Amino acid sequence: ADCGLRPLFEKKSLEDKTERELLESYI
Amino acid sequence: IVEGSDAEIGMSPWQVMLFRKSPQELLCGASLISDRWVLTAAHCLLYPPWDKNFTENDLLVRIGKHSRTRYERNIEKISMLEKIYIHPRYNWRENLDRDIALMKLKKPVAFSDYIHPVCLPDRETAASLLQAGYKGRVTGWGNLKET
Amino acid sequence: DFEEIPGEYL
Amino acid sequence: GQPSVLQVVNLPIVERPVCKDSTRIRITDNMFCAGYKPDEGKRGDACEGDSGGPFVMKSPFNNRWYQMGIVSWGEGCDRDGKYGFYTHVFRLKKWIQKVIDQ
Ligand SMILES: CCOC(=O)Cn1/c(=N/C(=N)N)sc2cc(O)ccc21
Ligand code: NA
Repeated sequence: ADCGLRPLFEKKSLEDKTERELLESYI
Repeated sequence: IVEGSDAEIGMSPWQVMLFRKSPQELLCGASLISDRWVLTAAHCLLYPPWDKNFTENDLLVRIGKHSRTRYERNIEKISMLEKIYIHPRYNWRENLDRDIALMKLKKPVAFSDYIHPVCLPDRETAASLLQAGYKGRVTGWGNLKET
Repeated sequence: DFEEIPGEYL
Repeated sequence: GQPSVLQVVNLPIVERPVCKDSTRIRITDNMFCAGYKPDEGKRGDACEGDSGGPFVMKSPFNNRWYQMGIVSWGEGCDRDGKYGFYTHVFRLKKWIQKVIDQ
């Protein structure tokens, strides 16, 4: 499936302004 | 959402707005999980204490939206409900246990830059990520403040 | 305070 | 009191004892809670109108977004010592799959 990959972000390798806050919490 | 910020364009392309037809108003949020299936909270559709018991014809789902009130021509798609399915063991009487519902759409929605389904977790993704301190993201057009 | 939607979606 | 556009907030999952100790309501395994503690400084919560929306997480394993929760309930909005509760999507996925498979 193509689920959960956003055309304007993941699909273009662009990050949104706060997604890094999620990643940093996954310790 | 309280103490949030404006979403970026296309930041949450699975976000769905549940929209009441007559009195036109926001009912609830929801999410797109395939071209025909939308996931929501059972209490958005059935909650006796608040005199809520919507039928398919009472509502529309609006997909690809960003603006709360504006009609987003060429961007949002508005879909009609074929069928509502509420968890048979949804506990509206006590604690909202199993607060879940599915809505099948009449026609499939076309995916676009603004409309795209989210994944549902497998056992392993759930096990790894559902840990205290790990952050998730909530989105919606609900109140900015309690009062 | 919602903008009107097209009537085709009823 | 109402936003012009879609709102977003990132919130940490809360330890289950802390969720249970914040409320008189009986919590079940089909729920989890999220939000900052009073000690933590940062704030944020869902509120009425937000229900039914998704609580999503971005897998660091495959860079895909997963819907882990459904905005379900809270007592007030963004009150200190209170938290938002969310439907545990994985625990109800067998029902999800059953309905879709029709
Ligand atoms: C039937 C009860 O529904 C709700 O409690 C919805 N809801 C609220 N409702 C009201 N308190 N009127 S506040 C709240 C916070 C959240 O973090 C999530 C949902 C939510
Ligand atoms: Na709080």
